[PDB]
Amino acid sequence: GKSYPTVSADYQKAVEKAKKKLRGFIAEKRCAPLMLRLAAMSAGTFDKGTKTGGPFGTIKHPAELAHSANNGLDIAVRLLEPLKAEFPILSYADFYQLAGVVAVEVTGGPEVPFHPGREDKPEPPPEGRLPDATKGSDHLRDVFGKAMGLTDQDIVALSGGHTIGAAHKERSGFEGPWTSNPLIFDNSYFTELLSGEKEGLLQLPSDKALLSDPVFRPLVDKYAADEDAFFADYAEAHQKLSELGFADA
Amino acid sequence: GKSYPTVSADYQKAVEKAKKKLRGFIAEKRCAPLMLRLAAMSAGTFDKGTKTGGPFGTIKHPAELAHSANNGLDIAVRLLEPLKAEFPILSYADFYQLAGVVAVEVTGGPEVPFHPGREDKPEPPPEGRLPDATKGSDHLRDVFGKAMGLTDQDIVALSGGHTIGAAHKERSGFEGPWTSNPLIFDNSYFTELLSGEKEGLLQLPSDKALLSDPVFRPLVDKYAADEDAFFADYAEAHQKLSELGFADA
Ligand code: HEM
Ligand code: HEM
Ligand SMILES: [K+]
Ligand SMILES: [K+]
Repeated sequence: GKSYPTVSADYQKAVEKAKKKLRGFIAEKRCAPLMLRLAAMSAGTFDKGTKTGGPFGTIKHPAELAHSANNGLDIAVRLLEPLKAEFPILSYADFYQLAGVVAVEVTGGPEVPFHPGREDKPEPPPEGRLPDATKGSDHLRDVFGKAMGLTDQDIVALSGGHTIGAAHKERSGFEGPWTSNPLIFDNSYFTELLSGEKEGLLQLPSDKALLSDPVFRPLVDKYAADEDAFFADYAEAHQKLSELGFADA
Repeated sequence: GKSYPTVSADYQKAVEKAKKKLRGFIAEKRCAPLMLRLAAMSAGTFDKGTKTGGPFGTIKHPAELAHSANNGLDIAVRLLEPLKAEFPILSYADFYQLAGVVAVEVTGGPEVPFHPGREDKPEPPPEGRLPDATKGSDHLRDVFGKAMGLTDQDIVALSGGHTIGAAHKERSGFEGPWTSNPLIFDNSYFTELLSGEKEGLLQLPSDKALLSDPVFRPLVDKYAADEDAFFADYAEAHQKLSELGFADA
């Protein structure tokens, strides 16, 4: 149900050049997880009923923010600002979603389709829309399903975004990587989740909730057994997330 | 542009009986200003663009709240709770707006028309929608005009709600009554505003802003000279406020 806007050839050229620059920058700076989180969090403020929030450039340097546990988003936007300045024609909204797409790609993840044309709108979303790491399956459905409009499949696949990166005690309070290879986009998140707690590795209560739900659990099993299937569902879910409220939502 | 819902005869009977009970209670308890503020603040959270917030029972005992400077709303709902319990058929939304209407009437104000049928909806509005007493004319238009959808005339007339009551240093931080007769609904708010500061009396920066605006100021002058005209415009504005998002907004 999407109808993507037309952008100029010059806009399209800037998207391609920015995509390359983002690859090199993100790879060199080792900041893929931070960038994926920035993109996903920006997009995740969308509420379908009111059609407010979503990936529309509302988070930017200097952030903003406020918003806690969390923290780190401020660093991400500052890191990207010099690069963004090289592409004044691009909206911040597009730039940050493209960074998220690139973050998945340069860590070896699937190639998430990207369509340009998001407009930067004046007011940021209200707070309290982000998921709470201490809560469970009902809460996940409230946030990703009732508010964002994503499916149960999307919830499990997107949770696999935790396959890269780590929590920090000075940010959320949780601490450490979900995986033994936290710069490699793979299905290890699901394998580690299944095998229970392991020293050095993190599981949020929100991750564990996937294990006890009769719909989520079989997907966790599927993804743990089949990385190709995880990649396919992940790319579909990330694309939908990145396009919430855009070109029809 | 209103189409009021049908309510049962029993509902209508409860409205009439509650209205009488509210008169006696509010008069005896000397809480008209607190009740007017409760009604007006509840209604004032409405945002026309998203059709969220408004007078829909979202503030209630035990409050809730949070929301500061402010404070006092908690007292108001607790005060009304035993009376509300005598009218289980009425929505809290209707009950609180009726209390606001009665508050104006028992202090000698105009008779604001009341239509029943507001439904109590699950989620409270987001915060930050209430007006800031330290700000000026542009801010008032942002809040009452852009968000609520009220006119410049409505803004000045409704500001006259300050003709009853007082600020408290432990609540907002401001202190004292706007008028020498703070339980009498009259046009004294405008007279005191015009005459400048007087010992014992309060003026918020938001009140003073009415004086410097080329649209607001002539209305302040008009209301100060003609209480009948103030009453007419006030009743119109209070009715609109009390019905935001209801029966079409
Ligand atoms: C399902 C609900 C989710 C919850 C409760 C949640 C919560 C969290 C928390 C608490 C952190 C730690 C932040 C810190 O301390 O630095 C974090 C980090 C992260 N999140 Fe999630 N998140 C969720 C969904 C997602 C989604 C859908 C994605 C992307 C598809 C994502 C991507 C990431 C990444 C990559 C990190 C690592 C950040 C870094 O390494 O600095 N998360 N998340
Ligand atoms: C125009 C923007 C407005 C601002 C900035 C504002 C601000 C305030 C503040 C700071 C207080 C003092 C609270 C305390 O310390 O106890 C107050 C009280 C009050 N407000 Fe307003 N208000 C506004 C509009 C209105 C409207 C539209 C109404 C009703 C029609 C209203 C009715 C009242 C009443 C009756 C009180 C006295 C409360 C008491 O005596 O406890 N106000 N307001
Ligand atoms: K990994
Ligand atoms: K008065």
